Order: sequence, then C-alpha cells, then structure tokens
Amino acid sequence: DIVLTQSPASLAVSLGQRATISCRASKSVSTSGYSFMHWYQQKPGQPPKLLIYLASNLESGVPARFSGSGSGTDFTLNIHPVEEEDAATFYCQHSRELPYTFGGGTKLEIKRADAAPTVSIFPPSSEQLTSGGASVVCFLNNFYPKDINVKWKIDGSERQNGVLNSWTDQDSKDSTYSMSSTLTLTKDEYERHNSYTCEATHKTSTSPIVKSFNRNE
Amino acid sequence: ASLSLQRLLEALSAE
Amino acid sequence: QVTLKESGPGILQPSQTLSLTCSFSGFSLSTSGMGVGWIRQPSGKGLEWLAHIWWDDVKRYNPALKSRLTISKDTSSSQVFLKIASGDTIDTATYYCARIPTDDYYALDHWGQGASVTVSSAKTTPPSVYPLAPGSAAQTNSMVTLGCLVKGYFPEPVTVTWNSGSLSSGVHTFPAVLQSDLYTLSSSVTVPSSTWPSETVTCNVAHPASSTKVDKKIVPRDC
Repeated sequence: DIVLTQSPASLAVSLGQRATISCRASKSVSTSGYSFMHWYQQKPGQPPKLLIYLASNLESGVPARFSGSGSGTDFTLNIHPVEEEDAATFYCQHSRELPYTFGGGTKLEIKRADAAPTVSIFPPSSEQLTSGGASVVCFLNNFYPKDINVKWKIDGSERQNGVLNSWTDQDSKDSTYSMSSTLTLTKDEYERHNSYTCEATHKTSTSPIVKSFNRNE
Repeated sequence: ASLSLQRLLEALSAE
Repeated sequence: QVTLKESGPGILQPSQTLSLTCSFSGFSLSTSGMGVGWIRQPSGKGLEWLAHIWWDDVKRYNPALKSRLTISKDTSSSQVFLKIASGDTIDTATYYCARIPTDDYYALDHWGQGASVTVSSAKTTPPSVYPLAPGSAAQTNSMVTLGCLVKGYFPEPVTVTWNSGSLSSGVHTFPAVLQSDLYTLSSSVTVPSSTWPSETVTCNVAHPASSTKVDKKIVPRDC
C-alpha cells in the first residue's frame, strides 16, 4: 500500500500570496511516461472537486492559479495567487496501484485583517422551559483570527458543567469565523439564580465583551 | 480495445 | 448535465447490511473509458477509496474490507449499487459516489453531494427546535441577530434554512455536537433590526432521518 504524507497539515496565507502543499508517496507513483498523482479541493459541506490530474494537468473549468508539479515520490500543488474561496481542505490521491489512497489533507486558512466578535445572548425559549430544559445560547459572529475564549458566569460565579462550544469553518467570502456557546441546565436549577453573563475575550479585545440577561428585567 | 496503462497497473495490483 | 446523487439508509443497526445507490445522468456507464466508484469520509477524518466498476463490468475493491464489499451497475436505469455486509460503528461516514471519466487515469471529476450514513444502537429521534429572540430588555441595535436551537435529535444530518432559503446572507449554522446520544445544533441569522419584527423571520429545520420538517417563526418575547 502506497502511503501519501501531506506537508504541511495546516497553512495560513494572505490574499494574493502563495500556498504550497507537498505530497510525498512511500513508493514512486510514476512509471513509463505517467505520474499517477491527483489533487482535490474539498470546501466545507461539499464533496472534493478535481483541480489537477496526472500531476500537472489543470482540469477544465479550474483557474491556472492552481499549478501541479512533481514526479516519482515528491509532488507539489501551488495555489498562487490564493483567493477567499480557497478556505478549504486539499487532498492528493494516487492511482499507481491498488489500494488507491489519499493523503490526510491540508487545510488552508486565508489570512485577513483582525476582526472583533459581535456577541449576542438569548434566554431559554418558552417552548423549551415547558419540556423542563433551560439553554442560554451565546453567538460570537464574524471574528478573526480563529482563537476565542468564552467565560460563562451564573450570577457572579463561572460554571464549567453544561457548556457546549461549536466553531464554524472559515467563511469562504469574508474569511471570518463564528462560534455558539450553549449553557444547558434543568429549569429548576435555572430558577435559583437570576444574573446570567457571557464573557468573550479575543486577540483584538483590550477588555472582554460582557453580555448579560437580567431575568428580573 | 486499446488497454490503458492505468487499468493494466490496476489489474497487476488487484486481489 | 453530469449529476450523481447518493441514496442510503441514514441510520443502520450494527451487523445489518449497509446498502447504497448512486443514480446518475449526463453520461452513460457503457461509454468506453467511463467508470463509477465509492469514496467514504468519516467526521473530520480523511478520504478512503472503497470500490469501483468500469464500463465493461471489471470491478475493484479495497482489500482491507474486500470480505464485505459487493458492487454492480444497472446501465439501463443509469444506477450503481454498493452493499457492505456486517456494518459496524467505524463504517459511520459520508459515502460519496464519483465518476472516472477515462480509461487513461483514475481521478474522480464529478462527485455527488454525499450520503451521511450513521451505524449505532441509538434510536432515531426528531429535534425540538427553540426560537432565539433578544428578550424584552434589549439594546440600541442597528442590526439584530435571531436564531434557532435544534436539540435532542439523532442521527445527523439536520438541514437548517431561513424563509425557505430566501434569507441566505448573514447566516451561521454551527456544527452539531453530541451530548449523551443526542446531537445539539444552533443557527444564527443577522437582520437590519428595522426589518424585524415588521418583516417575518422564520427558520426551517428538516431532519430527513426522522421524516420531520419544523418551521419556527421568531417573535418578540413581550411579557
């Protein structure tokens, strides 16, 4: 079995600049005039799309900012210049022999200007309280870079139990990220304290972004 | 009918 | 013209037979050089070639699970069938079918949108969707964020839209997360503040696995 190792695993490049992705094969995937290497771009929520066949053949309908090179064991895909819609994962694939295998993939972060999060807090729905659940959601929207810290406080004190976080894949238009922090607990447990606050600390933040819901109004 | 190197290499490596 | 679409169970019982169908148009699997193959992708993991069939009915299987694989074509109906015996948890993945356009190189030029297959003892559970509104004690605004909280469902996928797909821009549907044996998914939409509630904001939450589609109109809290 031919093992494809991709290098690097992750790559952050600014618009107009050059992303380079290696694929090294444990055996030569080239013989008798053919180099049997292929490159795909997988965007979040879509199947892979063919960019390059046989190492350097630009698949029709794909712009020449995708170039493929390499021969034998060492292959190279260049995105140059990089654009907003390249916020994807990139795979090499060999058809030299069975079994056919792909590399582990290379995720390209598009670098953009710093952006601070927009923080929005929501109290439990009337519908949810009826079933006996209580979920306080916190949306932190269209920030950059990826790294964000959410500190929850149920009336002064931080709660470590019952907090679930979720990041979006890098938006392929504005290059920002987003994140939901959900604080879930029993409706009785929810009806002990009245002050719920959602603290957000980002690289751009000189002080936190605090967002509160007065249950008293 | 014009056997390709790809399907040959495949055949040779098949189980 | 060239479209491939996967259809499959969605959820499977461990040890039961996973059966997948790949319907296609825009090309014929009796055209010289043409072939169709199956690749599968687990959650956040890489890609794995399972099997393929060529125009002349030559079949190939991944040795690693060759024990369990069976592929065939109905050239007449333009369909390809894959069966994977003794289905197990690790066979939980998105299953793609893709076309191999020529005799000359095995690359995959057109892919279907995928078919999410989960295999688990857990029970097919529909979602409770909750509307997310600011609450009486609001803020100055300029722009206003609404949302829907899709909770206590299994298996994936859930598909969230707003105004039946009419309201696409300024949306963030967050990836699902699994507390106990139930997926929790949130989605946000951001509107000019002036437009709500004057113009209606409705979130649409389909869960095909449980044969469920839920519309939830976001309305101010009042009280």
